[PDB]
Amino acid sequence: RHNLKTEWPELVGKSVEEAKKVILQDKPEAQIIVLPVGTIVTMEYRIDRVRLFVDKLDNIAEVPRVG
Amino acid sequence: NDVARGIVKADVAQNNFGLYGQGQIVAVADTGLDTGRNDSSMHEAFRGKITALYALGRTNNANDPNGHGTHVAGSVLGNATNKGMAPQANLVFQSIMDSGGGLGGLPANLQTLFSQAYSAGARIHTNSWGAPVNGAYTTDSRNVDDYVRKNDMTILFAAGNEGPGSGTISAPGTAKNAITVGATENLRPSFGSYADNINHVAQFSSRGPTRDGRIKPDVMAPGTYILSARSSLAPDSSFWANHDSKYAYMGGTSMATPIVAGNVAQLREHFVKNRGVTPKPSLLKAALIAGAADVGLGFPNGNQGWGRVTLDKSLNVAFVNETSPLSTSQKATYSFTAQAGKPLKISLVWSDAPGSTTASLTLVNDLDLVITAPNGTKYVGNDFTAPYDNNWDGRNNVENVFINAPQSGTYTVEVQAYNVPVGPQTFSLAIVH
Ligand SMILES: [Ca+2]
Ligand SMILES: [Ca+2]
Ligand SMILES: [Ca+2]
Repeated sequence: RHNLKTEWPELVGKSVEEAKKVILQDKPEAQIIVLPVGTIVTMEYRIDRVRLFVDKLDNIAEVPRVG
Repeated sequence: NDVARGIVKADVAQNNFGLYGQGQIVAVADTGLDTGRNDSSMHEAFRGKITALYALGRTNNANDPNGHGTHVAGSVLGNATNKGMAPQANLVFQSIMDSGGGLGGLPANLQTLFSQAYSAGARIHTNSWGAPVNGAYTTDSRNVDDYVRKNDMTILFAAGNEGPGSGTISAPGTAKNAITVGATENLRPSFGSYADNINHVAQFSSRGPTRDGRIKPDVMAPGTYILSARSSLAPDSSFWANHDSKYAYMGGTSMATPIVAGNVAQLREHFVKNRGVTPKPSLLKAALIAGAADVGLGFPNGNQGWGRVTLDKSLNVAFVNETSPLSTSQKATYSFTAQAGKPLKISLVWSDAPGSTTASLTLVNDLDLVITAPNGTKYVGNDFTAPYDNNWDGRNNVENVFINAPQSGTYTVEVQAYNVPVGPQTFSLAIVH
C-alpha cells in the first residue's frame, strides 16, 4: 500500500540523517548515496538508487529523486 | 542497440547508403573500457578499433569495474553483435573514473579533455554525464561552448535524468553549442512500461527549458532497455537486466546520447564522402534537428526538444556550412524551391560565442531566421503561433521554421544578424523537403 513516491521536495534543507529515514520509510529498497552538491555523475537511471546532494553543512541542497 | 538502430533509421543509413562510420573517430569520455588494455584481452565489440585509450582518472588504469562506459561506447560503435550505430568508426576512449568511484578524472577546464581527444583524431566527442544543476549554465557549459566555436569538434551531452519536471537539464547539457540528447523509449515491451512506445519520452528524461529559457534537449533517442556491451568486470547490479556474459541492458540519457553520437559519425561520413564537404558542428546539429521526428507532442517543446533522431531524413538536407560570416545588421539571403504536398523544415544553428555564467541570457550573438513563402507569408524562427512573424527569438542559437503544408514555388531563406557583439558569426542551415 505504499504511495508511489519518487521525489522528496520536503527534504530540502534537512539533514542527511533525517532525509534517509523519510526516504527509507517511503522506499524501503532505496540505495542511498551522499555527494557534494554540483558533483558530476554518470547519467544512467537506477530505479532503486537515491542520490542526496548536500551543501557544506551536510544539509540536503536540492530535491532528492530516484535514479 | 539492435532495436534502436531501426528506430533512428541507422539501418537505412547503413543498408541504403553504406554508412557505418568508416573513417570517422568518435571520442567517448566515460568510466572505463572493459579490461582497460588495448590488446587481445579487449571486449570483442572494440578489439582492433581503438585509436587511443587514455587513463585520466586512475593512473595507468582505464578498466571498467562499473560497466557504464563500456555499455556507452558499445552503443556508439561496437562492432561484434548488438552493434553500435557506427560500427566501423574507430574509438578514442578517455577513462575519467577516479579511485573513489566518481568522475574526478575530468579536468577542471574541460577544454583540456576535448583537446586531448582532438589531437588523437576525434572529431566527435560524446559525454553521458553531468551535474544536475537544473538548467544552469556553468563554467563547464561555457568551456564546451568556447571549445566548439574554436574547433570543428561535435560535442554531445546527456540531458540528465532529473525529469519529468521542467527546468531539469544537467550541465554541460545546458551548453548552447553541444548537441544535448534526451531519452525516448526503446521498443522492448516484454520489459513493461519503460520500453513500450517509441514515442514516449522516458519519465526520468530531463526537461527544458534551460534557466535562461532556451529549448533543451535538442534531440531524442531511445534510452531505455538498451542492449549493449557488458564490461567483463561489471556486476549484475550495474545493469537493468542481464542478457549474456558479453551484453546487458541499461537505460538513461546516458544510453540515448551515444546512439546519437554514432548517428553523427554516420552523418559526418556521408557529408565527407558523398557531399564534398567537411560538415561543421553547427551543420551536423542543424541536419539532425531538421530531420528529427515529432513524437506527437508538437513544437515548441521542453520534453522532446526538436524531436527523435531520424537519420535518413538528415542525410541529404540542402545546406549552408558556415560559408557566410555575418556582422551586426548584415544578412545572408538564399532561395529554395518547394513543391506542395509534403512538409518543409528549415533549421538555423550557430556555434555561439561563450555566454556568461551570471547574466540573465547566455546568448551572445543573435541571428534570426526569416522565411518568405511564394505568396508573401512571413515566418520567423521558432514562432509557432499565427501570425508567424511577430514573436522574434532572442534566446536560442537554434531557430526553426517548420511548414507542414508549403506552397509550390520559391521560398526566400534569410539569416539576419540582429546583434553580433563577438563577430563575425557564421551559421549553418539545414533544409528537409
Ligand atoms: Ca512507456
Ligand atoms: Ca534570434
Ligand atoms: Ca506568432
